[PDB]
Amino acid sequence: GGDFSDPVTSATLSIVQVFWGLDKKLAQRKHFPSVNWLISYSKYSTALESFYEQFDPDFINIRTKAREVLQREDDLNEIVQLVGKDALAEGDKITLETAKLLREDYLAQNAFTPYDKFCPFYKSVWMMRNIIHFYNLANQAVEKGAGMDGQKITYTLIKHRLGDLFYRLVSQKFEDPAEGEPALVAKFKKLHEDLTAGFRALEDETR
Amino acid sequence: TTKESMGEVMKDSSFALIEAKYVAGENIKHIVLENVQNASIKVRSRQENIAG
Amino acid sequence: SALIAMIADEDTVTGFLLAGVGNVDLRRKTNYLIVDSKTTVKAIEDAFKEFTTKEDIAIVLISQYVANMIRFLVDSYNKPIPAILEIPSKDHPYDPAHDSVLSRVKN
Amino acid sequence: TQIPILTMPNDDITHPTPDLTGYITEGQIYIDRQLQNRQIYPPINVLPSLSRLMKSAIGEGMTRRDHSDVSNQLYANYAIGKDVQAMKAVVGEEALSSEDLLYLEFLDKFERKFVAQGAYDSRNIFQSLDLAWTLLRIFPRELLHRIPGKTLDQYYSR
Amino acid sequence: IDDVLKLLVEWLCAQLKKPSHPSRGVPVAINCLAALLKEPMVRSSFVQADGVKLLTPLISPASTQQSIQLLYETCLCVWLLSYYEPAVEYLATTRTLPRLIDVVKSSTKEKVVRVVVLILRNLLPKGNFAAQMIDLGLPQVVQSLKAQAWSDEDLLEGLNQLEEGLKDNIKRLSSFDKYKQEVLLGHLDWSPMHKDPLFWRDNITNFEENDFQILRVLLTILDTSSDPRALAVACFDLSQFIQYHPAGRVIVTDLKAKERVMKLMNHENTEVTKSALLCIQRLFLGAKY
Repeated sequence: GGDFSDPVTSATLSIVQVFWGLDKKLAQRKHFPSVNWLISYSKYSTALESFYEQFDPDFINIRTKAREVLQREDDLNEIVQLVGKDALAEGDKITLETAKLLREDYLAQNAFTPYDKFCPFYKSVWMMRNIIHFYNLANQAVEKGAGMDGQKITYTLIKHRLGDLFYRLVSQKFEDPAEGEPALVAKFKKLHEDLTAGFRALEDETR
Repeated sequence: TTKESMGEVMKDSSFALIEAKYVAGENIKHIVLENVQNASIKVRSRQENIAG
Repeated sequence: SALIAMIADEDTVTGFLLAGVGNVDLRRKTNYLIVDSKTTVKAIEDAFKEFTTKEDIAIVLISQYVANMIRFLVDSYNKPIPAILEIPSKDHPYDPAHDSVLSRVKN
Repeated sequence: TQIPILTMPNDDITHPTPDLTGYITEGQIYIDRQLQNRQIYPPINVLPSLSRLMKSAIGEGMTRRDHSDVSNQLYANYAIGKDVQAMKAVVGEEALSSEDLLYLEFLDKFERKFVAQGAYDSRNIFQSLDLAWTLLRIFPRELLHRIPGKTLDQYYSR
Repeated sequence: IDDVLKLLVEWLCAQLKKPSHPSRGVPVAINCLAALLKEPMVRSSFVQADGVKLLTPLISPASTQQSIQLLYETCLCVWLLSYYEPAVEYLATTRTLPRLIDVVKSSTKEKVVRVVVLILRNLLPKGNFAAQMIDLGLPQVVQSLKAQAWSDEDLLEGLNQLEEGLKDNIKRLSSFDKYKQEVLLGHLDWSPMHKDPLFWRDNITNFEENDFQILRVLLTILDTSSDPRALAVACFDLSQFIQYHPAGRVIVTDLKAKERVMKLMNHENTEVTKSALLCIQRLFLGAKY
């Protein structure tokens, strides 16, 4: 609640390498993790490059894409509050959909439930990969925008044509890790395969 | 520009009525009412977002 | 969709009602015939607020604003698409006055 | 169990006394000048008010199982309603969407019936929770995303 | 004196004193009951209620001219019962209500018919059995009474008001209110159309006027539905409508009903997915025969 220029705070952030700055705005929003994804930073990022590469090579790029999406949402939130959602294009629409998906599925962890009490890294990376893959497929679909249709029309279509995968992406968090890593990996791989099937039939139909 | 065309539009239209009176005299009147060779009354309008 | 006047000088309206089809913008099957001067043309404004605003007919017509009694449709300036009309002459030259869209267009 | 009433000197919290009290005390209940301006006898503003041990305080014996869901839903609805009221103020009342008017109406009924109480109003927790579910069911089931489905089915229709 | 009257069967004996006259104890007992109807306790006493069941056969036939006066006395007793709620419950237990309706239908005395209609109107309470009987009567008995208007014009106006009330109460459960709240309102709920295929076709008849304009509006509402449950109900209604008419199924597929089916077709929720799949399957079945 207080200013982060307080002498203790300034002294700590000078030496500390990772600041998990919690935000009140999340707290009255009842977002339990309450970690602000704007002020917070982890200077240890470059060190873990070897670990991330040996674990999952694609993880770094999808993490950067998620960060870019979050930054874009935070930047244009002021504009949409000011001017309104009317001027928002298809890109803005999919960006906001992905931002809401992050805020609900990913950054929010109740931790009072068995499925959300602990999140193994394999589950975390898979959820982020699915969300980023959906974002990429939506970008490609709206970019194609051919056959006397597409773009915002394509976005509304996939909202009302691929909304099933949209809801199952939200449900993906409810998959209980206690079932075991092989089962969870299989379920997430099947979800990714179906997501690839999505926007492929939509690619086939050409709107 | 359209308003400038207006009024002259009616002035041109009056010539059609004069020609009808000269050639076919009185119109069919009632439901038929004659005087029409084209321009059936059917339209198509849609709201388009321009400048947001 | 269409455009129903249901009251006008009717001289050019009859020739512009219909020739082959389109039901003269349903002015015959529904609404009223384009002819006027038999009754108050405030009922024309009422029909435009009722029938033209019912999405069947986009526009209406009134002549010269003198006997057109279009002052009842003066508040129809808002929502231009349901109520849009311009005064032609049609043997009654247009006189600027309070009408459906005359005040807004002139301003 | 101690309830030390504290006076904000200039109606602030950065003052050393309220700041240190917040550092020490495990809770805070706020009385709002804005609430007093509209003449509500209990002016408690629930948005800044919070108890650290509220979760342990509520129990199956103490309250219904959905009590925590009621609290979380009321918090989220009030916060979103305040943000929506600000958005409607800046953009215009007409420009406000349907859910916007719903949130403003929720704020109105909340500050009207919920917070307001008599000088000697003494009601048990259960009927208060039931009326809170009435206020929550004013919103649609979908908008009650924070509430788990089981508690909704337990106390949405009632 | 309710206990005294109940324990003294001398009242029922004077009522059963047939050799004396046709209505000697009967008119006297009817007048006494009407007078006691002023006191709610006397009217609602089980002693009076017990005689109501015993007099159930007397309610049906009024062939004799004296029985016409007996019919008027029965109508007065019916009004007294309408006064007292326990008497109303006893009459609901009592039989010959449909028999009384038939007798009122075959009423030569217009005053008696007016009295019966007034009693029925005073039975504003549901009474589901008598309500269903009147629903049968309303198509026939009420229609004939409207045709066979007679005696006081005030009586005819009361009969018309009773007929209007009966028409309103008819299909109270199976009313268009559920369909309006489900499809027309935009928040889908329990609808008569989904309940029965015949009701689905009846609703579709009003729905499809110009390219299924009402159905197009419902499909547009269902397509942009965040809540799967309301989306599930809307998709179920769309499936019923599509299965009602094969060409209508293709029309729905052309409309946003195919879009609604595509939305949440295989979502995390199961009901919405099943309803959307049913709508799509009905559209496909109607597309090709």
